[PDB]
Formats: sequence, structure tokens, C-alpha cells
Amino acid sequence: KESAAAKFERQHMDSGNSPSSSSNYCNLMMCCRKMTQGKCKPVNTFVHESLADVKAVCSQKKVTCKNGQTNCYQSKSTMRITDCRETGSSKYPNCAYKTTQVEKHIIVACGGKPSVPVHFDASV
Amino acid sequence: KESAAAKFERQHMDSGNSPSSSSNYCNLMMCCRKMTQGKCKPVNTFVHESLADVKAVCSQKKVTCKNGQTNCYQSKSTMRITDCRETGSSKYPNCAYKTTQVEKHIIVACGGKPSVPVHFDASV
Ligand SMILES: Nc1ccn([C@@H]2O[C@H](COP(=O)(O)O)[C@@H](O)[C@H]2O)c(=O)n1
Ligand SMILES: Nc1ccn([C@@H]2O[C@H](COP(=O)(O)O)[C@@H](O)[C@H]2O)c(=O)n1
Repeated sequence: KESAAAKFERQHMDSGNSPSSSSNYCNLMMCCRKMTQGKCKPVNTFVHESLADVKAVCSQKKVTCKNGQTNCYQSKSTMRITDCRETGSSKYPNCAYKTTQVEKHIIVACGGKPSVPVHFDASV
Repeated sequence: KESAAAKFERQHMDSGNSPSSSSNYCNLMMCCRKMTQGKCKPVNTFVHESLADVKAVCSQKKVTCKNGQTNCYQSKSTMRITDCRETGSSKYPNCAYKTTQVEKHIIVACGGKPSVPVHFDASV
């Protein structure tokens, strides 16, 4: 059971960060979206275009998947995305990320019916 | 089980024009620090001062807690804090917060041995 002291630190303490930072985004979002539990997910991309635009990639250019499956698609246009990479200093449970704002084409794996993105493969 | 489509949205989608904006700090932090599960916590303060300074409040100005308990203390000096309050548009499970950076005195409840902050009572 979480201690009251620890609960206060969780709910109320942010000693180590600036609320006006633009580069703390990955640290917060990787935490928010549950990719820092058990271990730090080493690499993750967030896409800032509309969900409709991202879903539409599944109808765009067929390309090779990094894993050799044949269900990957590349966006016809570059998209606004954020690249999150673990830092050299990052050590679970203190997961630290470098945030990079990028405009690149995304490659996603699509699946399901309707065919929708199910995995983020690469940005190129 | 979380659907593949949902997993992609959780891991990879953050649609919007200014995702890393300082205005989004409360949205990200409230999510990361687990105050948006079940319902949106309406009001929450994050403190940007050293934990040493916040612990030191437990030996500062005694004040009655808002709820009538008698283990509250007010900081002698103001502290840099961020006030998170639900917007008029916020509705679970889409919690939305206005982020406001202010410098105010904090009032905390102190408990345990050693006596440390266990509850955030108010900012004044
Ligand atoms: N550019 C990249 C590369 C990988 N990833 C994420 O990392 C996961 C595994 O990637 P790797 O197989 O390349 O290590 C992918 O499913 C994806 O969620 C990403 O989000 N952006
Ligand atoms: N200024 C404030 C007011 C309330 N709160 C949080 O909201 C809870 C309830 O506050 P109220 O008593 O004002 O409704 C407190 O336990 C505290 O966690 C806060 O963090 N900062």
C-alpha cells in the first residue's frame, strides 16, 4: 500500500522539472500513456496529426516492414510527430527521454477490419 | 484485452497543434501522476520547490486545516507552484485542465514519524 508520504510526493511534488519546459514532453507522455511501468520503453513516437489522417496511411504507400511482415504503409506526406528516446542517464524507475519535434513520413503496420494502424514501425 | 487499435492510439496518438506547450502541463501531469483514473480530480497543486523546503513546512506556521483537522502548517515563504483546475469543457474520460503558474504560500497536513507532508490543503 502506497504510503501517505509517497502519495503526497506523487500527487503534489515536481521538484525536478520546469512546468514551462518544452523538452519534458516525452517524460510526461511516456508516463501518462503507460510505457514506463516495469521498464522504460526505449523508443516511442507520438503523432500529432488527426486520427483520421493517421488512419488514412493504411490506404497509402505499401512499404517493407522492419520485421519483414507485409502490412506496412508509409504516409504520402510528412507528419508532425515527436520522437521519444531514452537518454544515457535513464535508469528505471526514473525513465528519462530526449524529446525531438520532427516532421517525417510515418510507417505504420495496419490490421483489423477496417484496416487501421496497429503498430508504429518507423519514421523516415 | 486492450484492442490493437486502442493500443496504437494510447501509444502513438496525441493529436493537436502544440502538444508540448506549457499550457498542456496539467493535462500530462494529472495523467502521469494517476489523478485521472475513474474521474477527473477537479483541483490539484504541484510544487516546484525542493522536497527539503516542502518538508520544512511541517516545522513552520501552524494553521487549522480546511476540514477542521489540526495537523496543518503554512509555509513561511511563498513557493513556485502550478495550479491545475478542470476547464469548463473537461469531462471524464477526457480530463482537461487549466495550467496556472503562481507563487503562493502552501498549506499542508503533516503526519507520520518523521512528520512529513501527507496532504495538500490549500494555497494562499
Ligand atoms: N521510430 C520508432 C521506433 C519504434 N517505436 C516503437 O518501438 C516498438 C518496438 O520497436 P523496435 O522493434 O524497433 O525496437 C514499436 O512497436 C513502436 O511502438 C516507435 O514508436 N517509433
Ligand atoms: N489549491 C488546492 C486545492 C485542493 N487540492 C487538492 O484537492 C483536494 C481537495 O481540496 P478541497 O478541500 O479544496 O476540495 C486536496 O486533497 C488536494 O489534494 C490541491 O492540490 N490544491
